[PDB]
Amino acid sequence: SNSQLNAMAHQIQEMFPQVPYHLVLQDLQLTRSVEITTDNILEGRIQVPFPT
Amino acid sequence: MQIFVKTLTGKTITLEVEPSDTIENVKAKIQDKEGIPPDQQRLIFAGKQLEDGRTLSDYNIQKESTLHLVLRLRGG
Amino acid sequence: MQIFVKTLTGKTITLEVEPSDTIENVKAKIQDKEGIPPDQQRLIFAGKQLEDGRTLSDYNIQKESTLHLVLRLRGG
Repeated sequence: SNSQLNAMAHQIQEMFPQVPYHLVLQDLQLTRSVEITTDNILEGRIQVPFPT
Repeated sequence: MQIFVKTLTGKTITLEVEPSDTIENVKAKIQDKEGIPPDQQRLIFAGKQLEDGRTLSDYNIQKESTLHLVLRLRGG
Repeated sequence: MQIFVKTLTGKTITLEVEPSDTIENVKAKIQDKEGIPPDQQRLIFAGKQLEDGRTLSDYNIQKESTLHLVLRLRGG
């Protein structure tokens, strides 16, 4: 439905005001848990916005 | 001074801390409040993590500053 | 809570479950719909093999979570 996935990503976006929302919504479909997404963001799961 | 610790659940925890307070001590307070082990407590500020061996003054944390508490796990 | 179980064919089934529900019951729910034997129903959640005698809360499965359904053929 993407009703909960989007909602969860919205919260994460407030925790990390430097990550692309379109990417957060992507990981939410692979992890399906804020406890993993947000943590893995620091680990290097999601590609950070690099000047390219 | 008062700080606002936000969780991934949408909870806003108000904690009493001072410039001389330690990041590790702050996490300990949260452990007593919510019951989250320090291992699962990742304090992020403006997108960067705070080192335990630092104070609030080291990051120029002023009054009413919002702290981002990133939840985590290593189970699977 | 509603979960999304994806089959090897790409098919996705939405099931109504709760943390207090068991993995075995989930198989029975899928068996009632698709008609697949629980013995051939190998449910995997992000790499975690779900045991029949286990509760959904034991794997910390949330809402809108995707589960993998692998079919087993030729075996006892």
